[PDB]
Amino acid sequence: QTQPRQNYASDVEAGINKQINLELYASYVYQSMAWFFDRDDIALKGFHKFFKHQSEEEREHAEKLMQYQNKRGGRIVLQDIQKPERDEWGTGLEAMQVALALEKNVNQSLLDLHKVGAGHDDAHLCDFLEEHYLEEQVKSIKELSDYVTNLKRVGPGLGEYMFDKESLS
Amino acid sequence: QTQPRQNYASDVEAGINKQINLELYASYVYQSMAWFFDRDDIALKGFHKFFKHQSEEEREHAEKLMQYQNKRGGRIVLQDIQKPERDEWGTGLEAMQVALALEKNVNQSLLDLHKVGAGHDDAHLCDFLEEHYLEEQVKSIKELSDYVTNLKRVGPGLGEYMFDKESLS
Amino acid sequence: QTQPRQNYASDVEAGINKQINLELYASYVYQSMAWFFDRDDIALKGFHKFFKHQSEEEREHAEKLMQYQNKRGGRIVLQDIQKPERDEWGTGLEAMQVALALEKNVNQSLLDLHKVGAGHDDAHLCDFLEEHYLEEQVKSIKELSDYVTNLKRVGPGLGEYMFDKESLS
Amino acid sequence: QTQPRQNYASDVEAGINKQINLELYASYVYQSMAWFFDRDDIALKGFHKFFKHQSEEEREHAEKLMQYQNKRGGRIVLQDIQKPERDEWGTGLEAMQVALALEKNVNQSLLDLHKVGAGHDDAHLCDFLEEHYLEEQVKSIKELSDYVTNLKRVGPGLGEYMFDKESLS
Ligand SMILES: [Cl-]
Ligand SMILES: [Cl-]
Ligand SMILES: [Cl-]
Ligand SMILES: [Cl-]
Ligand SMILES: [Zn+2]
Ligand SMILES: [Zn+2]
Ligand SMILES: [Zn+2]
Ligand SMILES: [Zn+2]
Ligand SMILES: [Zn+2]
Ligand SMILES: [Zn+2]
Ligand SMILES: [Zn+2]
Ligand SMILES: [Zn+2]
Ligand SMILES: [Zn+2]
Ligand SMILES: [Zn+2]
Ligand SMILES: [Zn+2]
Ligand SMILES: [Zn+2]
Ligand SMILES: [Zn+2]
Ligand SMILES: [Zn+2]
Ligand SMILES: [Zn+2]
Ligand SMILES: [Zn+2]
Ligand SMILES: [Zn+2]
Ligand SMILES: [Zn+2]
Ligand SMILES: [Zn+2]
Ligand SMILES: [Zn+2]
Ligand SMILES: [Zn+2]
Ligand SMILES: [Zn+2]
Ligand SMILES: [Zn+2]
Ligand SMILES: [Zn+2]
Ligand SMILES: [Zn+2]
Ligand SMILES: [Zn+2]
Ligand SMILES: [Zn+2]
Ligand SMILES: [Zn+2]
Ligand SMILES: [Zn+2]
Ligand SMILES: [Zn+2]
Ligand SMILES: [Zn+2]
Ligand SMILES: [Zn+2]
Ligand SMILES: [Zn+2]
Ligand SMILES: [Zn+2]
Ligand SMILES: [Zn+2]
Ligand SMILES: [Zn+2]
Ligand SMILES: [Zn+2]
Ligand SMILES: [Zn+2]
Ligand SMILES: [Zn+2]
Ligand SMILES: [Zn+2]
Ligand SMILES: [Zn+2]
Ligand SMILES: [Zn+2]
Ligand SMILES: [Zn+2]
Ligand SMILES: [Zn+2]
Ligand SMILES: [Zn+2]
Repeated sequence: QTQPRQNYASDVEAGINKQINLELYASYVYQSMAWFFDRDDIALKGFHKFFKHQSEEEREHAEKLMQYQNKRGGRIVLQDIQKPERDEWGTGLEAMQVALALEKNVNQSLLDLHKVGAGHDDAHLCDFLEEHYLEEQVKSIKELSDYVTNLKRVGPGLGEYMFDKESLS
Repeated sequence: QTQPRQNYASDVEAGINKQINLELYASYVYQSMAWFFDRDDIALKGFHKFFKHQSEEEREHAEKLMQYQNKRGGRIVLQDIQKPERDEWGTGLEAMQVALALEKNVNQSLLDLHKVGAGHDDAHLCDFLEEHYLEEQVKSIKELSDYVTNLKRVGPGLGEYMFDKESLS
Repeated sequence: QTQPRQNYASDVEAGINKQINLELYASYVYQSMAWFFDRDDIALKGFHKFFKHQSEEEREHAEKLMQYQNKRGGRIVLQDIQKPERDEWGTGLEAMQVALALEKNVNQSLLDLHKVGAGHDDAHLCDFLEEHYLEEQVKSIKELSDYVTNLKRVGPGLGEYMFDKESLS
Repeated sequence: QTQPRQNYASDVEAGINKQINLELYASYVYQSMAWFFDRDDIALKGFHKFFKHQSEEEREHAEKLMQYQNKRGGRIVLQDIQKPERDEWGTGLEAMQVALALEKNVNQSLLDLHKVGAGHDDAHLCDFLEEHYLEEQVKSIKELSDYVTNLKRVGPGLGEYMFDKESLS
């Protein structure tokens, strides 16, 4: 076994590699959304900047899992990053709804990983997810939920424009 | 009688205890409203912050009456703080209308207390209410009246959103 | 279900509402104690300030649970805040003994909630209690235990006076 | 009548002159107490400084009434300042008890004056007493009550010494 390895189950190591790919995928989805909102026929800079930031964060989430894998003595095994489901993401409301669904899918993956680790008494994995992932996910889901509500409140047209200016700067 | 007591009628002492409970109740109503506007399906941060501030102020009003009771040699007798009438508070307009009605009820209580004290020539009580309560109430009622008018002016939807951004930050 | 809700059991949501009321109750007990020590015939300013601070903290604990409920997509349901058991709290020693017993009761409630969440694999709830509540409770219980010991050490009269000056400023 | 005089009853003018003498008397009592605590066989510097400050305040109270009399167009008529009842004032506790009784006597005089003015609709007198005298009296009475309680708590000897050091610096 590798020099560091201790109390690190093979299925947790595999779950870390799975989560790495999922975070990279989420980064790619948000990158697609960011540049969609930079199109001349969409042209919402606040949405552009919001999803650019979300993409950067997801890449950070992936890198922190790469670091984690090596710290525990696991081995990083990368997979293809699939292209997103769509090339175009609709209105600001529709993109926020996609983001919310994506974040709940990532959250379920993280909770599943936590449960695998708990079955193996992997308290270090537990701590890592609690300190860096689970509350970050809940905060992201609540933020996006709030945005969906307000994009419904303001409506299309001038409403979407003002939300981009006032809620997303 | 207690060491400080002088020119302090029993019914004024009782009225101070009644007002303490009413201020604590008002604090609790505003706390309920504040966190209602933090719900993911309501999501108006300016309303949230406004009612959070109003709740904190009411708690201050109650504590200042607790201090007053002891300064005069009365004795604080606390009662239960009843839960608010509702769990959910409707639109921004509807919540402001509830707040306005609440503040006029608190004002009537304070004016009633002033009248009790005046009948007993309790100039210190008079001063305390004039310096700390009566103009504060009138200012609160005028502010909320102005907000009700403007929430009617702007209308639902984008209007409520913009009022939250521009009048309540 | 609400937009955010994920891995959030109904009995955890209910337990959060129960804890909200308990924290508000504790706040009210400490507020009663604070103003008791401001009475002219008690007149211990350090005890007054200590319990004032404890009351403010408990209100913070309650608000953080209100925020938590909304972040998870639960719904806040407020109950009456019962008046404390007593109007008068005895010596400094006796009040500290009441506070210690109260904090151990709040701690047991929090540990019970942790156990409910653990049965539902609610790692986010676990994290929230570990980060914000459980060590805060242990620290509070140890502090109050230390104060009880020292109030017994110094004795009544000048001892209580000096403890108020030197341990509570 | 004098150039300023308006809505100023003769019995209010006389009551102002009476209050002037009472404030000067209180100043003299506190001056006697201050220098008693500077005696080599008493030697409590905190009590000395406390009563020195109280004497200075009372002189300020008298001067503000002298100014008031002239502002309303009344005429100041000074009377003898009687020597205090005692040359020696006993323990710290006993002096604080004398001070408390004195302040309640001054308060009753002020409340009597307020009542005279109210019968004459003298709102300016009312305001003057509310702004400068009545709450100042209540605060003084509460402070002295608190000190009496604590001087009983600490007891004679080392207790009195420590109260002088810790409560009166
Ligand atoms: Cl675990
Ligand atoms: Cl009046
Ligand atoms: Cl757990
Ligand atoms: Cl009047
Ligand atoms: Zn396994
Ligand atoms: Zn850009
Ligand atoms: Zn962010
Ligand atoms: Zn993050
Ligand atoms: Zn992520
Ligand atoms: Zn492919
Ligand atoms: Zn994410
Ligand atoms: Zn753990
Ligand atoms: Zn865990
Ligand atoms: Zn870390
Ligand atoms: Zn703008
Ligand atoms: Zn009456
Ligand atoms: Zn807030
Ligand atoms: Zn305000
Ligand atoms: Zn106020
Ligand atoms: Zn109020
Ligand atoms: Zn009830
Ligand atoms: Zn109010
Ligand atoms: Zn008045
Ligand atoms: Zn009045
Ligand atoms: Zn005041
Ligand atoms: Zn704007
Ligand atoms: Zn359960
Ligand atoms: Zn205080
Ligand atoms: Zn503390
Ligand atoms: Zn705390
Ligand atoms: Zn607490
Ligand atoms: Zn009850
Ligand atoms: Zn506590
Ligand atoms: Zn945990
Ligand atoms: Zn746990
Ligand atoms: Zn943890
Ligand atoms: Zn936190
Ligand atoms: Zn000391
Ligand atoms: Zn008259
Ligand atoms: Zn001196
Ligand atoms: Zn002073
Ligand atoms: Zn003064
Ligand atoms: Zn005076
Ligand atoms: Zn004489
Ligand atoms: Zn005085
Ligand atoms: Zn007046
Ligand atoms: Zn008056
Ligand atoms: Zn003035
Ligand atoms: Zn010392």
